Amino acid sequence: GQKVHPIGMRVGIIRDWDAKWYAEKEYAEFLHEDLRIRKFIATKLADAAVSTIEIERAANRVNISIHTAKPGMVIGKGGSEVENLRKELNKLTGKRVHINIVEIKKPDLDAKLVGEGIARQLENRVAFRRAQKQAIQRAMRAGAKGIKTQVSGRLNGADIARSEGYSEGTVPLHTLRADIDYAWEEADTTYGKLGVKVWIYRGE
Amino acid sequence: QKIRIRLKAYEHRILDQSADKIVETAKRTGADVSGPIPLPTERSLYTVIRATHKYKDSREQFEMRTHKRLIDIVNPTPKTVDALMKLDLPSGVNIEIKL
Amino acid sequence: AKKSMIAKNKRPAKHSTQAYTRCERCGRPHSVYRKFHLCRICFRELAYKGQIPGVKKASW
Amino acid sequence: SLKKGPFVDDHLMKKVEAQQGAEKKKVIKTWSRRSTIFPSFVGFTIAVYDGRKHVPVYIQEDMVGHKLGEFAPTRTYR
Amino acid sequence: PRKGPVAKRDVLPDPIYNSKLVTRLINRVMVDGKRGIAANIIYNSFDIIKESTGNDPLEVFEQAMKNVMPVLEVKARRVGGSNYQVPVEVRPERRTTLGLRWVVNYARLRGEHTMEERLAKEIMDAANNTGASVKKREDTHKMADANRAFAHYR
Amino acid sequence: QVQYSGTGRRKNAVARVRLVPGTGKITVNKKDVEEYIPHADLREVINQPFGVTETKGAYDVIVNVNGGGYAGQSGAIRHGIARALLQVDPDFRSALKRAGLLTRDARMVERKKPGLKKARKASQFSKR
RNA sequence: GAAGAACCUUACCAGGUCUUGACAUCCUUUGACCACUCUAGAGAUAGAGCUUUCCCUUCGGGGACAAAGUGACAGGUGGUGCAUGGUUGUCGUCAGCUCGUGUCGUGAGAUGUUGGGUUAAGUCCCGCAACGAGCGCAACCCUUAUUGUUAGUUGCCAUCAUUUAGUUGGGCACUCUAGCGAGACUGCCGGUGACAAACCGGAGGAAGGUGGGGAUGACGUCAAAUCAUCAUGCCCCUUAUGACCUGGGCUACACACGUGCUACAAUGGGAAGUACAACGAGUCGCUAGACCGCGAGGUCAUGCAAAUCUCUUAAAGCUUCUCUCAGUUCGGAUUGCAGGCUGCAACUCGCCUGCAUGAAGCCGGAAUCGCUAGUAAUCGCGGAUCAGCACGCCGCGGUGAA
Ligand SMILES: [Zn+2]
Repeated sequence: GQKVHPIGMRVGIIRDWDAKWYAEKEYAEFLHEDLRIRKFIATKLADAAVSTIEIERAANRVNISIHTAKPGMVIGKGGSEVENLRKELNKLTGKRVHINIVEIKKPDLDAKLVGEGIARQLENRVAFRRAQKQAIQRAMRAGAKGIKTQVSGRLNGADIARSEGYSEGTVPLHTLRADIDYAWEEADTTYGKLGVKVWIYRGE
Repeated sequence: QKIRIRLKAYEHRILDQSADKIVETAKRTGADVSGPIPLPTERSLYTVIRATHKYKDSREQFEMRTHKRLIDIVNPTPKTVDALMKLDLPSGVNIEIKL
Repeated sequence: AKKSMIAKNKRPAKHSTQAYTRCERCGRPHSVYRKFHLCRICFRELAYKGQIPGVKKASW
Repeated sequence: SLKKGPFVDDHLMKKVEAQQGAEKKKVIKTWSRRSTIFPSFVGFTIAVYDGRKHVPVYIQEDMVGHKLGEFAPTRTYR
Repeated sequence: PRKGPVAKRDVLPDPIYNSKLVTRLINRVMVDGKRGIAANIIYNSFDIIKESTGNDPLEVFEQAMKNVMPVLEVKARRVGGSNYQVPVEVRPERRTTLGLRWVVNYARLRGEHTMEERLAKEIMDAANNTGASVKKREDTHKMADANRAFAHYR
Repeated sequence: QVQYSGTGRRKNAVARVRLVPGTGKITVNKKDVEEYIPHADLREVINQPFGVTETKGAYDVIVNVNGGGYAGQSGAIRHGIARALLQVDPDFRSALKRAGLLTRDARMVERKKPGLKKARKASQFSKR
């Protein structure tokens, strides 16, 4: 293998961490509470289709935020769902949690959402080729600069594994002022587990 | 005099703007303020063998830095004292009021 | 066997010279940074995900 | 290297003093891997565990210094 | 190396006699990043030389040198793909290089238990054409032109 | 009164030279120049600035120093002298440059790299 | 892999032991488990003792919780890198690999990507049935070398005084700390060149021609490696390959090989004086200081959650004296005895100290490796894992060649 996780390079330089705090001498509880909370909202993603998670740090409380393409579905009917969040969270935390929400815009040009969708389609035994192609269809036409898409594994629920994908636009990688995103998902019907990885580029 | 404040964070912009804010809250009411004194910026180091079973050649080392600031003030009136007690923001950098 | 073992450490040990270190999410017995309580690879990866405050890549 | 006195485990001492009155029973099974030898042991007969089998061995006089583990070697080379 | 020749890093003169040769000889005694010791044996050897038959630590030195620095050399070249060794017109600088090299090395085996008696006696014997370094140069010149017949029109 | 200064840097060592009219002398850390220095007759090295301008006396030298070995900082005083003499007459800097000894030698210890025993040493390696 | 095998950790062997089981969820009764002591035990456990006790009440109830039961079951470092995801090694930091539209060929295919000039390079220029583009090269990034400015403590001491001292007065000049700026771009000179690209020399400048170093690894090859970090299809175990405990392994020794350290001494052995770095670690931890024992250390006490205090005056270096060419006063493997430290416990199987004994070994064949500069060679410092244990590994600095 040879390549480098691309949001593992622009981190710190032009894009910043997504857990903004500072903890000297208290640096395992904070980490393994952040991990706990980050894991336990995977229930929402089943339908809410969230993208990001921040972990701010109060004086003695927990302020976070999220983004998802459906604000009504997450907060619920009369905001009661967010209350179930609060009460499950503080019980999970032992610390007063103060959540917040912002709506994501142009949810086509994300990366985790797109991988979520194409893995979804691959679950329903659909042709990977047209899946990738219509993904990049709706993506590029939303206004972008380049997309690549890779798929690997026991393709078409078939014999010895392979990998191949298609790309339009143009995506420079070794350059740094790139702001390129990246997302990697998984699925399978009955043949082990497949692999899809997606890269976008939306400005330097 | 009898009050000072340390800073320890990672990105210098937040530290510097916190510095500007506290200097406002100090030289506003009274005077005799001290500037944003730089500091040696402690650094860490680690080394992770960039593989999973073998090949102890491919290393991948990471790091950590901690910029610092330091500001004392003289003749703190009851005004700016309580303004310090109430100023809390920003919330990315840890400060500590100290005599 | 990793489940019986992981269950072992969560108890108070039989004697003081027995409480070792082992990753939390994964369960590696060796080489766990006892500043973070992560194994070698899990910290490696999670650094990429922008979820450890601090850690970056070091060029000099 | 234990200048605060030597050491032998209690679940052997009480089981070796319990014969000081009468004659000694030929058997004292044990773990036999943490105990040095005290003067109160001469003339007994202690079997010694080697992780596989217990090894019956008596007690002489000069055989009083070292620990119990130096008589049932767990190597078995030949 | 492959593209073209390269620069040569000249040295400074000495802080006693002010000689580029003296420094260039002090350097060729040093072993393992330890210099001062070399300077000390150099100076002590020089004083010993000037003691018996006092003329100069420099003049008798150059005498021994011109006794040593060769004029030809067998340069193995396979123009005919074979073991042809052709006598070569040795360059100026490499002459001094080899002078110092043979001097120091072959003096190292002189065998005075004393620290620097080995060197002093060696250069004093070389200036008078007695010693294998002189024999070394004469042997080089006796193997050169030992085969200049079939190895010269090249 | 009249006093002249100038700094010098070599191999991560730094000396703070001070110049003043005297007889030709230098007091390194309140010590004679032959104390801080070992045996080292790399003193022609140190007076080498003088051997080209103000030849070869006579001012005095106050000097602080810290860092590096002896040879490093010894060479590192050579440059405070150059900068001080430069302060006197900007009519000298040409004859200094032509004789050099004015720019900071940036050679220094090498950043090593993981996997190699030294900065460039490669371990011995079995062929077959 | 292993960035810490005495127990463990720990999969493996001998013993002593359990079954919805050590770990998760449901359900029935429920309802709050603890913890504590004494016994028998190698413990696992067994057996008794005050006991696990309602945290909401609307009069009806709910969570943590056992314990029992109940079946839903869990469980596996068992199997297949040749069913797989992910993550690496190499060709290679080598300069290449491609496409859209036009055009050629009956077709596999070809043109672009070729020739001349140039270059670290598919880098640029020129001409050409090709016109244009993408991943690559480069540049955008980090650090090192000069410095303007903004700021002066726990940093600095020049102009003053005093004290053991930059300490304490006084100051922020310098040094340094660290933000924002500035600066190297063939920018100007000469020449060579088809006037192009580029190349040789020059000034100025701190650095001149990618200034030095790092991060950065294209299409793909090798069914390379990995179900033992994790995940996972299929196959399999299920009163046992699942599970608890003690003891031993993984440290076994006629032997063959790879990597390292100490050496075979006079540039040395010993004894005595004498100065100079840099990177980082520190609250149950770094020990100041003083006292004791020759030592490893112990005792009482001192600051330090930090530019303050400590690890920590670095070692080779420099100055004298002694030893005379010998298995030597070199070498100190090996071994007897007496100690030290952590540790519930150092025989198996720790590190270190004192005394005593004193092995092979006087530069190593055929063969073969590394290295172009602050490099090679040589000498110390720190820290990762970590009660404790480093000739390993990851960084730093000193001296300094051909
Ligand atoms: Zn882990």
